[PDB]
Amino acid sequence: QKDVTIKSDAPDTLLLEKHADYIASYGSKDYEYCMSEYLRMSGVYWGLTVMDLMGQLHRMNKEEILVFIKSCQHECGGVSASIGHDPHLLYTLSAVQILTLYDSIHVINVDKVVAYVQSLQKEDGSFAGDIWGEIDTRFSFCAVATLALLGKLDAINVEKAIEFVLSCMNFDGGFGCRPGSESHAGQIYCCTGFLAITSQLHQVNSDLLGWWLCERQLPSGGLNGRPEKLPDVCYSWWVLASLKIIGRLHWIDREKLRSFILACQDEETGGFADRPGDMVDPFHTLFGIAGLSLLGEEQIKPVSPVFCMPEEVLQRVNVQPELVS
Amino acid sequence: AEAKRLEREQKLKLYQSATQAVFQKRQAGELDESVLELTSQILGANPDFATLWNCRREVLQHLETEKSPEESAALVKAELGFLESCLRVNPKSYGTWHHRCWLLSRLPEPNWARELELCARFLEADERNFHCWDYRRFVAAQAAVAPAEELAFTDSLITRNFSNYSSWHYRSCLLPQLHPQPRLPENVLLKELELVQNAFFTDPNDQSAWFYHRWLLGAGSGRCELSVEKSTVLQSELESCKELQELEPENKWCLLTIILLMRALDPLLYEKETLQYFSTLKAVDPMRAAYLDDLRSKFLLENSVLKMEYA
Ligand SMILES: CC(C)=CCC/C(C)=C/CC/C(C)=C/CC/C(C)=C/COP(=O)(O)OP(=O)(O)O
Ligand SMILES: [Ca+2]
Ligand SMILES: [Zn+2]
Repeated sequence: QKDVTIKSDAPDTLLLEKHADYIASYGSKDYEYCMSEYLRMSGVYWGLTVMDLMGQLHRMNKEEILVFIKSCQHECGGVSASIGHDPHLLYTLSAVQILTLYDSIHVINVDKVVAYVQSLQKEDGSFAGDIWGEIDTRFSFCAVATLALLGKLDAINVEKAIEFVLSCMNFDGGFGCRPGSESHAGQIYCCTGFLAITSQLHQVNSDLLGWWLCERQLPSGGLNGRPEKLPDVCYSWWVLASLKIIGRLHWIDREKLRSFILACQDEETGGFADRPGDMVDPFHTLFGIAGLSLLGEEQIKPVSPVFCMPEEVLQRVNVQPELVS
Repeated sequence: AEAKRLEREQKLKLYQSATQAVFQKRQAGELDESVLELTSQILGANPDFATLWNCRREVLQHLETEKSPEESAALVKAELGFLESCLRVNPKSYGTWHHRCWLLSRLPEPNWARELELCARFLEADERNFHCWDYRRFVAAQAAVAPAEELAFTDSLITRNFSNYSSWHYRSCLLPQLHPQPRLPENVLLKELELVQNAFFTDPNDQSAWFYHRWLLGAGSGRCELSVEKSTVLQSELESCKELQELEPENKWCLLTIILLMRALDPLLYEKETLQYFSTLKAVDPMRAAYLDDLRSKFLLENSVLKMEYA
């Protein structure tokens, strides 16, 4: 019932040129900009990844970004979102993803990153985001995705990490933040990504979870993150990537979702917003473009459903987890 | 346009200089109340500035060692008030809820009953706020609240109104705790089927009841070694869904559930009807046509295996 109504004049064409122009010019130089500096490293990752998927990575500033990244690695080995901010697993992953896109991993101290990640694992197998101890399956994913890209998944207690993630699996086939937490598409992406990386997708009930995920699709074509919520273009990534991992991507109406995603574009400014007619941002621009790639858009590079990076990049580093057939 | 633009240009400049001041003080090892004053000004509008919650914790830790017992107790009560004011403005910031957990976990005794009430309050505003449900489960475990009490909380909720998935999900975790095991016992399962059947007949829209019912259908041990009572209940549910199908012919949930009940009852005896219902369902829910074809294919193979088990 809760849903958007797409306008008859909503964009129905993919506007790559405008998106590339928008991201290439993002951060020049602004209130919400300023105000989101606490996530800058992830913001940089979102921008670089979407540009690379569109074949426009060259238009970004590699040299500047590599100096920024090195400046954000702390003595503990962890990486912060920005200079002067505190290290965290979120921005450690984002940094490693960026360096992988640029084939510049040894810009940072890899041994120390591995030690940092290792140190955040708890006795039950879970991971804290940082020294202050917040536990979330987001961080289980961040830890194993970071390690996988570095070729160091053996640094953590994998069986215990698996046990923890499976203890977050719910009655409906999905996954939440922590044991007992309600299922949410964002957490399902993290957990199915985790299970892909650790070769445990046989433990997912693909038919049950797949059904729960395809029921995210509302009459508008758009996807929400759990029942009775509004759709959001970023669920085009969270839901679709999960469905792809578990081999059930065809359970979505591809055409209606494509139409919804394109409607979220801003025809004047470029970029995508969470829903049609709202304010655009790099976060939603990445997830709209990546969702379209998962749906098979000709003009966009194929994207890894696990790592949200171009598949050609992961092929290069030889980390391509097997998905459910 | 201009006055609104100029206003946030003023906000920024002050947010920027306060942020600069905090970082300058921290580098200088000045872990003091002013710090606390500066960060309150920033975190008010921007609670997702995680590093600043870290700064507050470092200060509170430092001041613990330097201040008297009751100066320290005063500082924690002020922090609780600050946190609640922050949650009012943005009740979904991970950092804010975690800072509250960090704080309460340190206290040797905290008032857990008060925290459960805070949860009740935020849940009556947004009954789907998962941060708050996560915090409630934290408080419940800390206070050692028994599953039965939390089960009573969910009953009341599901009654008040719809909106609803978060409360059924919680029930799904509580029930196995009350009836623990290395499945639900049938007496429990039957009571749950009655409760959920009430819900989705009271509001056929009510997608959380249908999801939970699908789970209950599979959580039975372990049938068809169906008891006469469960056979009769399921058959009754089947006829009630058919009645609802008449009242609400655009309702896909009731159609899917009719298929699932027939499967639960006797897949081979209901093969004809099952196939008929698949066609009808696909017409009313075309976006799910591929899922429905795969589910039907699965059921057709199950049926071949049952037939070939003849004997
Ligand atoms: C490599 C990538 C892409 C990610 C790294 C791993 C992370 C950090 C994943 C985040 C997953 C997550 C928690 C997504 C949720 C985003 C979202 C739309 C949240 C909103 O949730 P609610 O609080 O339910 O708000 P709504 O009810 O309004 O949807
Ligand atoms: Ca360039
Ligand atoms: Zn979003």
